[PDB]
Amino acid sequence: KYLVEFRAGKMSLKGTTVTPDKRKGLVYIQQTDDSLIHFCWKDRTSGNVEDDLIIFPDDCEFKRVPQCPSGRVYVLKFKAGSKRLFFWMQEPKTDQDEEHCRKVNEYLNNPPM
Amino acid sequence: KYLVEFRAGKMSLKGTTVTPDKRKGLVYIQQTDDSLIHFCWKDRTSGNVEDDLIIFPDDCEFKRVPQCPSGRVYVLKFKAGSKRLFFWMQEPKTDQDEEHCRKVNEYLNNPPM
Amino acid sequence: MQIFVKTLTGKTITLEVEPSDTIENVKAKIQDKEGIPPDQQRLIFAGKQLEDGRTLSDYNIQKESTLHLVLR
Amino acid sequence: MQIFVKTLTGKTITLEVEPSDTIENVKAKIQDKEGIPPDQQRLIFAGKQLEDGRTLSDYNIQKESTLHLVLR
Ligand SMILES: *[C@H](c1cccc(NC(=O)c2ccc(OC)cc2)c1)[C@H]1C(=O)Nc2ccc(F)cc21
Ligand SMILES: *[C@H](c1cccc(NC(=O)c2ccc(OC)cc2)c1)[C@H]1C(=O)Nc2ccc(F)cc21
Repeated sequence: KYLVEFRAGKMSLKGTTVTPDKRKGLVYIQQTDDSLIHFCWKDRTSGNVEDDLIIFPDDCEFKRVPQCPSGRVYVLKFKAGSKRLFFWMQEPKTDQDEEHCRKVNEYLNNPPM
Repeated sequence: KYLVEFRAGKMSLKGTTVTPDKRKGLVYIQQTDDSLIHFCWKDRTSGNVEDDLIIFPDDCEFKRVPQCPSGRVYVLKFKAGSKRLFFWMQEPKTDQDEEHCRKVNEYLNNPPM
Repeated sequence: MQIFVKTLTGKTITLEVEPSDTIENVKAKIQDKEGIPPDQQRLIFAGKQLEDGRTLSDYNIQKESTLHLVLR
Repeated sequence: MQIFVKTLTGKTITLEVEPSDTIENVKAKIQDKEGIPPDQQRLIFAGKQLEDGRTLSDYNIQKESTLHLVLR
């Protein structure tokens, strides 16, 4: 099962333009039998996994993008390089957005057990 | 004894203007008996230790500042915050500048033994 | 907000805190979670040992920051 | 240039390499230093498993970067 999961779409800064991906998606974190942590995005319609990143402590920060007026844009930021993956929340309710963000960071940076 | 040491002065960006500290200084790394790693700067004339920072792996990067015309300006950069300590090399020769920079990073990010 | 507390030899701790929490408060939270008495705790952030009377925000400790815990 | 290689066990390796070094070259350096055969090594950087034929520079691995080594 998934350690963390929530509905979210993908999106690109094409430089100066925002390009939102309109597909229904799911961000999730999965721990495989080798104990590695995987940050993933899948298309909910097809079920196809498009993103699958093996993440260790101190690699990543997951945080809200404050510039976006929406208030539901989040970025997976690699602290070392300039690799950035942007997501927009698709959960019908907003009350768990901040909690989902904390949980991502928890399982990426300090997974229990 | 010092695990790594080299002559260098301190310096401030006051904003737009560039204020080098004229004093003769020594950057060094010291491992205390509790095994903690200390990045230090001392005045070579007085012997007084002005900077003493307890550094762990993944805290810091030590790197050359390319933008400085000199070629001998280095920054101790804290990856998390915006804490920055700038230094200008005072070693009479330049052939070990890059080696000194590597050694700093080695002992800050992966101290042997 | 969430912060992480790394130890020298041992595991990392996930803590829920507030920006206005004093360092003394944070050590108390560490005692609550891990059973380590405050007077044995040295907390370090960005090269410096943190003072009991000061707050997380005083040191610009933010969401998802990592502190280092050293045992006396 | 210098890079660091972290493992599961947690002991980190300091390696001296070149930007043009292939991933296969780096695994060979790890074998030289640690005695771990290349075919048992998985190198990971910025979320992705690194391919043998590609270079450190291909992955924008720079001075003082950290790679993760996983044993298979
Ligand atoms: C933030 C940003 C500024 C303007 C507009 C948007 N767009 C979205 O919030 C958005 C619009 C429509 C939909 O669904 C159709 C989803 C989301 C965003 C910028 C920013 O400052 N950084 C950034 C990074 C990456 C991005 F994709 C967008 C932004
Ligand atoms: C780099 C920079 C640009 C112009 C001038 C200097 N000054 C020196 O390098 C210098 C002058 C004299 C002495 O001896 C007394 C030592 C050194 C530096 C800028 C920069 O781009 N970033 C930066 C950051 C921090 C700095 F202190 C200066 C610079």
